[PDB]
Amino acid sequence: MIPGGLSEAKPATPEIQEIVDKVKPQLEEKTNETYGKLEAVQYKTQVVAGTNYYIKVRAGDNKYMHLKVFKSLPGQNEDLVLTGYQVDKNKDDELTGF
Amino acid sequence: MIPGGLSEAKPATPEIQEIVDKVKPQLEEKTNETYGKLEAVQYKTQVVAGTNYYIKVRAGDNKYMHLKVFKSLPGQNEDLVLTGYQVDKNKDDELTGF
Repeated sequence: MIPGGLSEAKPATPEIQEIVDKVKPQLEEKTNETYGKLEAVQYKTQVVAGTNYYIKVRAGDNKYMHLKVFKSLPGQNEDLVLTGYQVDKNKDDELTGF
Repeated sequence: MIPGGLSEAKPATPEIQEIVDKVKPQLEEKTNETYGKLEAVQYKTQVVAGTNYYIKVRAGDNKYMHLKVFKSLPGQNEDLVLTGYQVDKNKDDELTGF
């Protein structure tokens, strides 16, 4: 529906305490100051989306094609670009990040 | 709310037939192979995801720091890049478009 939404805010995780532990040297140079005790507090997560397109197409009873087109901006059909494409495999071929 | 996965399979939309019609010459040039008639059949859509992070973590002497870290691919410690940070402000500072 809506790409780019914040997840639940967790008050501290083992990964969040690891993020501060990696960011303390870079933050210390940019702040001109030493931070005291670094303890995990509360993080959220935003997921960005894009749109990849996978098509099944009938060549005759002997052949059947898959197609793969990347799109960026909606409202322009000419922005469709072929980035992947599968062969003569049947309609039984499931379109699965091929 | 919803897991990733391909969208609904439409058995030959007017967009599906237009995508294969435009990719019929490009498929035959890239494979060097001649295909008979390509008619629309069933396509599915594909959702890519990217993950930005918004963290709070109290590293002050008496203070609280809050920073967001953008990452590309998971399983890489060098992929975790600090792009945005907050200082000595408390848990009241919400990580918002940042």
